[PDB]
Amino acid sequence: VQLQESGPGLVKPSQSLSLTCTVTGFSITSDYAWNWIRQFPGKKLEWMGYINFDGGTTYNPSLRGRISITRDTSKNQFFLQLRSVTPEDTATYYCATFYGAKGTLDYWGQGTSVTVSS
Amino acid sequence: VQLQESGPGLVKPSQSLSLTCTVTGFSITSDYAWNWIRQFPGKKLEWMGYINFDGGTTYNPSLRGRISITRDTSKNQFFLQLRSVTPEDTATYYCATFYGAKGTLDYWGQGTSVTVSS
Amino acid sequence: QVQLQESGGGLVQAGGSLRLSCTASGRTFGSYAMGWFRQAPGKDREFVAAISTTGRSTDNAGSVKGRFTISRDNAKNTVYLQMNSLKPEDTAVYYCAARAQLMDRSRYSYDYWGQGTQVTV
Amino acid sequence: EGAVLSFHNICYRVKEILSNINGIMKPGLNAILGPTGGGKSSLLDVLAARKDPSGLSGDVLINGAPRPANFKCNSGYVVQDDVVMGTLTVRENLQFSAALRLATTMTNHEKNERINRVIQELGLDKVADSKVGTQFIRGVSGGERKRTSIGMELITDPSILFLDEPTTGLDSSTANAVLLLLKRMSKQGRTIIFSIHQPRYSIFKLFDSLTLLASGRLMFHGPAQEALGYFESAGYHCEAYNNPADFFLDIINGDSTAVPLIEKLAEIYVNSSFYKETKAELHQLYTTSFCHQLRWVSKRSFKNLLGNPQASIAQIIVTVVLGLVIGAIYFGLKNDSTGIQNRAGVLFFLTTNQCFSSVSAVELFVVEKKLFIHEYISGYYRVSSYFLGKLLSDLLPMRMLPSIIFTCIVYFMLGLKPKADAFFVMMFTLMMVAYSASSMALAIAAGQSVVSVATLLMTICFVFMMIFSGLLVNLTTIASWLSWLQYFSIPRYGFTALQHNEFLGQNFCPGLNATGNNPCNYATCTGEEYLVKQGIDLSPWGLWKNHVALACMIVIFLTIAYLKLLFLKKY
Amino acid sequence: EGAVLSFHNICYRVKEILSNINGIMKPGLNAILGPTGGGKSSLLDVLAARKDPSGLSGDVLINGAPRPANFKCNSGYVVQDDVVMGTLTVRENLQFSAALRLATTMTNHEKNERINRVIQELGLDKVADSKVGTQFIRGVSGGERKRTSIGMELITDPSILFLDEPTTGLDSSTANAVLLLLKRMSKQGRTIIFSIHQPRYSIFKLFDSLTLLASGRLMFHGPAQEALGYFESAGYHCEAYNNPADFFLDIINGDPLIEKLAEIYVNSSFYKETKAELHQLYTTSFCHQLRWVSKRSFKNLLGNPQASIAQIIVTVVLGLVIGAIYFGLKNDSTGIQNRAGVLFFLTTNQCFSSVSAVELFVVEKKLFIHEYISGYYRVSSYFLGKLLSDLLPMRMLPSIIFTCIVYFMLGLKPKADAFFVMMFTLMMVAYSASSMALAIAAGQSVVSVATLLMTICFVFMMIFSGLLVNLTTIASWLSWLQYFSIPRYGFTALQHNEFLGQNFCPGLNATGNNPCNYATCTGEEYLVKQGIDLSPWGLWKNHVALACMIVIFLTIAYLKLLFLKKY
Amino acid sequence: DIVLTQSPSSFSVSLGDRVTISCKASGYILNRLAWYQQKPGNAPRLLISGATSLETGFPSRFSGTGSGKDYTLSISSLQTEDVGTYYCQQYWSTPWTFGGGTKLEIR
Amino acid sequence: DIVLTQSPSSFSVSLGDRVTISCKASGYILNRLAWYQQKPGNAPRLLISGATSLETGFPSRFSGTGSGKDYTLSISSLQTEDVGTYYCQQYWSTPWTFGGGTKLEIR
Ligand SMILES: *[C@@H]1O[C@H](CO)[C@@H](O[C@@H]2O[C@H](CO)[C@@H](O)[C@H](O)[C@H]2NC(C)=O)[C@H](O)[C@H]1NC(C)=O
Ligand SMILES: *[C@@H]1O[C@H](CO)[C@@H](O[C@@H]2O[C@H](CO)[C@@H](O)[C@H](O)[C@H]2NC(C)=O)[C@H](O)[C@H]1NC(C)=O
Repeated sequence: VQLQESGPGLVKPSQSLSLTCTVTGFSITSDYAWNWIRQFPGKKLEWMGYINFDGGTTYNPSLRGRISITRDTSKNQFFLQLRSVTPEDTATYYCATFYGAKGTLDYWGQGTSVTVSS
Repeated sequence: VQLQESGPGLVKPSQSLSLTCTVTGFSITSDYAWNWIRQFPGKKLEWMGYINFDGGTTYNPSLRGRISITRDTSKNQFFLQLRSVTPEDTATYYCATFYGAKGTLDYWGQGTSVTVSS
Repeated sequence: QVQLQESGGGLVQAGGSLRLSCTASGRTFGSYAMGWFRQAPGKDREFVAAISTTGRSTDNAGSVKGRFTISRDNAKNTVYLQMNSLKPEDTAVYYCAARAQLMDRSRYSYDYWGQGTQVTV
Repeated sequence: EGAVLSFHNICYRVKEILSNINGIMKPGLNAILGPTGGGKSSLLDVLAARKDPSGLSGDVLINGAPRPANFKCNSGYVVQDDVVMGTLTVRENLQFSAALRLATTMTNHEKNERINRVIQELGLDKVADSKVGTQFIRGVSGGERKRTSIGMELITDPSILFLDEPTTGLDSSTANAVLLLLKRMSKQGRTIIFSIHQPRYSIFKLFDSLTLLASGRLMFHGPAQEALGYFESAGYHCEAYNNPADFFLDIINGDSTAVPLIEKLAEIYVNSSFYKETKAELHQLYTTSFCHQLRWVSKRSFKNLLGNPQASIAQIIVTVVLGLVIGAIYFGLKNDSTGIQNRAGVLFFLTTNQCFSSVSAVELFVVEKKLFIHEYISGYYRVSSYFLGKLLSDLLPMRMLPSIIFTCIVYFMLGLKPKADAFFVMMFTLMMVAYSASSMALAIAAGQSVVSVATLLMTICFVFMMIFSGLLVNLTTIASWLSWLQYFSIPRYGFTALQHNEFLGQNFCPGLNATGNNPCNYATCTGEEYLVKQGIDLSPWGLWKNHVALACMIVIFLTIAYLKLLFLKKY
Repeated sequence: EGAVLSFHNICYRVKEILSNINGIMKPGLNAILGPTGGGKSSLLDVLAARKDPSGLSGDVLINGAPRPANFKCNSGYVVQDDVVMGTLTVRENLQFSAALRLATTMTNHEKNERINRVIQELGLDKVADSKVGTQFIRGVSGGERKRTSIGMELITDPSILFLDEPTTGLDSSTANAVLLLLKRMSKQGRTIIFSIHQPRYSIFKLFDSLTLLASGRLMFHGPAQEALGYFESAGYHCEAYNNPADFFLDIINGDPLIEKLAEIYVNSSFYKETKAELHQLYTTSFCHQLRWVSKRSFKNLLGNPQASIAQIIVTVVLGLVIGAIYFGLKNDSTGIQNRAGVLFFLTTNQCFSSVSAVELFVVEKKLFIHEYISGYYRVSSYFLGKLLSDLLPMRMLPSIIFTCIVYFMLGLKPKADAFFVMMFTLMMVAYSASSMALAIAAGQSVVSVATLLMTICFVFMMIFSGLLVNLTTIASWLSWLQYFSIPRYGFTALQHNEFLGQNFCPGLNATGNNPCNYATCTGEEYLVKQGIDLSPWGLWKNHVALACMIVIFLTIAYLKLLFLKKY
Repeated sequence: DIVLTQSPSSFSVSLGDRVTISCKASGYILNRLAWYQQKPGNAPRLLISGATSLETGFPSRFSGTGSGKDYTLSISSLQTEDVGTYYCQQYWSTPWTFGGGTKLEIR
Repeated sequence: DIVLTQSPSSFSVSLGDRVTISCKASGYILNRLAWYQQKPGNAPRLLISGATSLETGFPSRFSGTGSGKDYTLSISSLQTEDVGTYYCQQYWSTPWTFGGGTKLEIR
């Protein structure tokens, strides 16, 4: 219901990426699916992947092994781990929810920007 | 949404039965399924059969060819035709709706009583 | 196959005690129905006697009423021609032949001949 | 009036099969003897010009002048196993031979008069109108089936007549009977050359020439009775009451005793008084159209189809009872959540049953391979006319029937989509699936002799094909390095066409209208959602795309079967 | 030292097969001739006591005193087609015969010494350690395969030795060779009675007695050479250079004839003295047979590289294909369809690859009849040994290798019990289908009819599996047929093992309640929609149904073997 | 079909207490169960859908639990309008069956 | 996958008029399409779900039509808050794809 992103905003190329979305007002083991959407400069959205309520994940095939999504059920958090960071993905990363009975991305986070450079 | 039953309430045995439920506030070709439920003295309900929105019917197997349900789309009506009336079914006949997305009998008619005797 | 060799000869001058033994060198002897032939110097080949295979019938010539006796035994591969009362028309050489399976009181059908042996009366 | 088939210095490799071989075949009744390991049957195939002329290294001359190009046309060859067809009469077999072998200028009267002359020479008046037959339906004895086969090559009046072992497989009195028949036939000025296998004395006493062959070497050639006269001069006396043919085969197996054997006997004869005078004798030395063959092959094949009450009636009976069973199980398809499963299951069963009952098209081109080779090299027809006639009279009327009767039985018992085009597209799809599976059957099983290997090969191929149908796997979930295999799947095209014809415009959630929008998805309420979930296009190009894929598979497999028949080893 | 097999006034019906027949068989080398329509082979089966004794109407006496009960044990019968096994050596065949036919008191040394004596009498030293063989793997010639088969009945030292046509199917020099072998074997005091089909003169010239038979009547009986001595006295003039056996078979047909020749034989000087001659007149345990039948069957299994290796190769490549198509089963709406399809394919593939258990009891039927009536084993020991050495190690392998290949490529339920219940279910399905195969195909001679019968039966069985039809929608007068369905029990056990506790709607939790039904989000909803119980009794209910089907079908196959027409 | 057995055919309650009505199914329903309420002289009125989800127009003293074949409706601190007959209906398999009815009466 | 093509990459509208934004799909979506709205400096906000069903928290000047592969969002009598970027998303097949974005600007 209420989501906030946090993490580093200036990472070196070919190093790592680590985000954190902290859900309040809802328990992430209960009902929904929890995913990450990034938006490039020259605004063009892209869906990255989700983690289900029971623990299963599904990723975009255009992120071939670079993405891995985990969670922390004791504190209502789920994480994004994007490895081998190219200087191409200078995007703005959102965390969202997905009901499935309705099918649409209902609630969003306000969004953080990751500027990979050197 | 609003349903009323009407028809004869004193029919001869082994003759016929003919009821009429007039729907107002909704079009019977649009969204729901429309069925008949009867209640015996010594109150014990029984589901008889429905007619779908597109025109298909499904009946109770304990009414073996005696029941036939039709409709009249130009005036929002659907009819019950129960043939070979035994003196056993001295029931109270309701017309109801059925969503299917929810699954339950939401709206009911107020109900008429059919006293078959001689 | 089936080679014959006679054994005998001698001289008694009409005392009637002669007995020949034509032994057949071969594998299967009990199928051949054989005979005995004579030939003096100046005459033609003359049939004297013949036995069948596993002997049940015999054949005899014209000058022999009961004078000659032929015998055999298929276990000891030999035919015997017994003679007695040796009248002087006996001075000849005696051949044993061996036809296929049958008698044939004739010549020019008997296969597998032998060398013959001479009897002096 | 005479026909001397001379031959001189014939060596052969495929293994030196035939060594130094000389000989003269006078117009009498010639014979070739010897054990089966020797070149007894190979010399007959060399002299009859039905062995391939690569390894032949000598000159076979006919009356002087050499052997012509079309020598197999003005000749006869009675094969050892009878290739006459049982489900025909004798007179229909002779009509078929006379119609495909004689000229087109003579009409039915003279050809019938010739057939009456041939059937009145060999003594076949009592069975002139009876079926030839096997032990599957009432038929004639085996002693006149052989002379029926002999009469099929006497229509063209050959002066030289070859026979391959006319006594093997017969009983004794019948064998003596046709040997006396050939003995009577020889004295009209007709050369008769034949091999034979261990004859008796009553057969050996009527020969006119002899040719002994052991290990490809010539042991004797001359008159027949001089062989007994000659083998005594080499130091081998023949026992009395013994058969001379058994005597030669015994003295050549080494079992007989004189009172590297093959080379020694070869040149104990090469320097005899029989080799020299034979050497002196040696040293002073289409018909129809395409349409006519198509008509006659199609007519004979259709008569054999309706004359065999196994593969014509029992298929229809099992199809009718299977349709009654399938119409009884799936009676009254409703529109619940179990209405999708029943429809997909019954359409999968139809498209699997067509491909698996079309597996029995093996025995079109395997159980008559020897008849095809014999009548092709005898100069009856060409390969394309035989292929088109056999196809047009055996595959079409027995694959176009079960789809019609199967659809007409099950379509109204099941209660499928009640239109006319939905009926006829289903019938047409079942026809195309049956034709494609029989075309693949002919493309695999052509040019074979053994029946089992093609049935087992098609069985494992059709087990691999029905996984890609779209029921056991979702075709949109296979990995992209493997999903290209689904285009080699006949039941996939049939199942996709039937599913596109059936599921369009259906509602399967009772009480819920999901055409405008679907509330609460993962619902599969419509038929279009079921079709798109399987990967099927919703345009009217998906259905006919499957149909043109089936047509291209039909054309490609029939062309492969025709090229496999045309490139066969026909010798 | 002698063994006279006399027989007197033998009539027979199953059709009067054998008419008035008399004869004496001295200890020589006896022969039975005639055409195939006559009782040439029927008299040999009557005298060898391997035709059923209902129609027999005469007394066959051995040296005086009549024929005993166990006469077929102290005797020999060389069948015409060789029932020796090709995938064994000669010495192993003779070891099998000596171990199952001789006593249990003699140990390996004396039995080997007897086998060495037999193999040193018939001249088999060059092939004493080579495989007998067919044209499927390197093997010996057909001239010593016949004497290998002859040596299998000379272990028990019979004084009477029967042979059924020892020249049919052979080439000429080999036939002459074994005829000279039997001629040499006869002079040790051994009666040799045999039928023969059209002999030559080199074979006919070594007989000792003759018995002509045409249409069940006796044409001649006496010495062999007196037949040509006798047939001229009846007015049949014998031609030279003609074989006498061919002469007899030619004058039988043509040079009411049969009755006429019968009673010119009957009033001859050969019938009377034969009539005067007539008028002055188990071994082992159950465990031993079980061990030896199982050992020979396992050696034949590993000696045939067709039905042992190629099955494993096609199973491995089929498992690799199935693991490659269904790689990575996910939990979308297309996760139910893939799981149901792959489990249906496994339980259908087991029942259809277990159809090739036809050739356990059809391709060795004649060997089973011959070695049963020869007194080797009983039916239960043969059945248990053939079962235990052919069905178990070749139906217990493909389920193991198939599960071990596909279970981790597919990505099914990652437990240990979910692995082992799947392996056990595939084993039980394979065993049930092979048991039904044996129950159908037992006691047959033709192979094709049982394969086609099982094919139509398994096509009818796989409709009731639960995939093509919903089993809760069939009418109640027809739904009782689903209990005769082996793939239904296998598919139901695999589906109950796989689908429990799964979620198939991504993003939607439907365990507490299902919002907006017609959704099929859980695996329990899929199981109950198919009619499968959710208790732990559904799985093992399917397993005990499979076990009862195994026991019933194996008992039916054993009763079909035991009640066979073994004559 | 699926018969539905309501074993407490009649209760006897006073004010203020908590009563549990129990429904029992033949086969598996998987939370496809609904509860109705029929005051005398009216039509039945839907109370709980999906065996747990109480719908609007009713106070939050009603609750439904249960899984598999066992189901229960609980009225905690029943008020004076709760006199009536309560039915349970499955809507899993298409011949939909009702319970026998449980008649509550006040003391 | 299923690529989604928004051909009007930029509009030019004044007040009061009616504008239609069009989305186009590669394959068949079957009304599984959603519309978003992104004001500058914020996150995208859901506007229409299921290609026709406008959700609460928005005035009833927005409407979605279309079927198959053709889809359209219509803003009849656009007000002054309707300056923003509008995206279309399919949620039929699991690699969910967004449209290119249509930027509305006021004159
Ligand atoms: C299901 O609902 C859709 C709309 O939600 C209905 O479609 C409309 O039907 C009306 C008549 O009832 C027509 O005037 C419209 O043109 C239809 N619109 C579309 C987009 O099709 C549909 O009729 C309903 N289903 C049934 C079987 O009636
Ligand atoms: C799906 O929702 C159900 C309830 O709607 C969850 O079940 C409860 O889970 C909590 C912990 O999150 C437990 O304390 C309760 O005992 C559970 N109740 C029941 C009836 O099971 C369930 O956890 C949710 N699914 C997942 C995968 O977490």
